[PDB]
Amino acid sequence: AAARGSHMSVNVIFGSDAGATRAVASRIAKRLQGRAVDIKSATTTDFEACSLLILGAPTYGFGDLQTDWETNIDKLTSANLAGKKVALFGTGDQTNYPDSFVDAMGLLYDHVVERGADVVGFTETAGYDYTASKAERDGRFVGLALDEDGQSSKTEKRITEWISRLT
Amino acid sequence: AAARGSHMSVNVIFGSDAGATRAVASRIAKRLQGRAVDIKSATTTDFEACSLLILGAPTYDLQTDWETNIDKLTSANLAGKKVALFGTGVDAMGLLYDHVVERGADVVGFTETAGDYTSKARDGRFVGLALDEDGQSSKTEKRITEWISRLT
Ligand SMILES: Cc1cc2nc3c(=O)[nH]c(=O)nc-3n(C[C@H](O)[C@H](O)[C@H](O)COP(=O)(O)O)c2cc1C
Ligand SMILES: Cc1cc2nc3c(=O)[nH]c(=O)nc-3n(C[C@H](O)[C@H](O)[C@H](O)COP(=O)(O)O)c2cc1C
Repeated sequence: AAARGSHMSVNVIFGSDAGATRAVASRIAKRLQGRAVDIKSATTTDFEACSLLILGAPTYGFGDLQTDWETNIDKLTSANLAGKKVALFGTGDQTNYPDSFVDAMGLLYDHVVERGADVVGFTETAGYDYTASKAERDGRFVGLALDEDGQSSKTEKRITEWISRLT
Repeated sequence: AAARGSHMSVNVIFGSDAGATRAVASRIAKRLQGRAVDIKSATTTDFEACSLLILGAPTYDLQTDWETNIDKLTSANLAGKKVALFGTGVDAMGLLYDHVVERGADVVGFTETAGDYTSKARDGRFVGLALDEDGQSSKTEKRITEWISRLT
């Protein structure tokens, strides 16, 4: 008999190569009493069997999704998300990639919207120095944008204010 | 935020006409820290989002609610999943047993035939917890305790 993993019906599905997005996912999962699930081992049940789904991904390659998200994208595109509450967060580097800042979060946004999800947790782009971002929609990010490389001093406040808006 | 419903990853999906299987499924769920879900309102998520799935059914043949909603079973991925069965009463437990082994499930929780009948539920033993709330009601608490010990 294995535990469900958390008390609340919140699944935080993440990808990570160097551990930065993985640690942020655990921080989000703790405050929402949810499960942190790596997209490498995630199933479509992890996408479907939750009242609040949160997807997080860093941007790698050439403005692409993290490789595990790219490979396992079928688990998302085959998941029933119509009318389901979904939030997103992205890790990025606006100093070294100002023209592809947290683009992976924008790519996740197009996927969940394609599956009919109701996305919440839009944030503002005010305190960011970047030229282009696929996560930007009319002066707003489609989710929580974090920069653990050149702006990690603001991550705690950004997560704190973002979390309280998802409940 | 919505609670998942239980601490342990155990889903007890049952059918009931007169409330006997419903009280048993609720008791089994409380002992195993699981959720009890009626097949009438169960979803495919209820069948797949658990490490231990438990199916209960009365015999009337398979209870009509299970038959009408049997697609929730046949359309769920149970390959390699731990599934146990209980039956109130012959037994529709065997008809449900044939459904889950088709889906590639790993059935656990077999019981012995100790303690009067002439039963589709194999190889000299029961495919699950056989219960009789019409004459052996007081013993049910014991057979559940032994059944839970075999699952934990
Ligand atoms: C090869 C490479 C390409 C990157 N491309 C981008 C990019 O296009 N946009 C961005 O915002 N960050 C980009 N980054 C920064 C990472 O997304 C950032 O460091 C992130 O926090 C890494 O998360 P992880 O440690 O969980 O893998 C890139 C990093 C590397 C190494
Ligand atoms: C019309 C009818 C037929 C039944 N047929 C069987 C049967 O074939 N085998 C059996 O073990 N019990 C049989 N029973 C007993 C019920 O399965 C038993 O009372 C059960 O606990 C009822 O569950 P429920 O109250 O949740 O509907 C039958 C009961 C009725 C009323």
